Amino acid sequence: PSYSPTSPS
Amino acid sequence: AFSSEQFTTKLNTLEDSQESISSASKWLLLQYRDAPKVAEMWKEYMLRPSVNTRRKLLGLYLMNHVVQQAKGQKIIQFQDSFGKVAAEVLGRINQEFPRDLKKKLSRVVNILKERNIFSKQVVNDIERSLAAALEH
Repeated sequence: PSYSPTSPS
Repeated sequence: AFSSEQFTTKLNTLEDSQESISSASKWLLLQYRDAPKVAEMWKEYMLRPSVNTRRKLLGLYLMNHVVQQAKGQKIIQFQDSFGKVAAEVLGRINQEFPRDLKKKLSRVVNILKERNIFSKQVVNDIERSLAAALEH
């Protein structure tokens, strides 16, 4: 799903 | 009482999904008492050669989550404990991670200094360590 710092939850 | 490898087990049950990282991060944020304990464990784990890049990157995400959400919790204990070990871990992964991975951690550590997550004392140490590794 890919995790980015701006989208943690 | 104390669950054995409670932190280690969660690190091996995570996914690159935000829904996953958040599930463990929010679980750690409620137990700020073990902040220094989970910090050293995290550091040690990422320093173990048994931990593949996949797991290293996964564990890195959890750190970014807890230190970022810590701003709302107002618990500097997490940022303090993770900050002192971050300078070490970041300096290690930056010299082992490939080009595609170094870029990913670049934005991760960037937001940390941009949002002033850690103290300027350690922040200046992290950024310089990254640049030092680029000095060939």
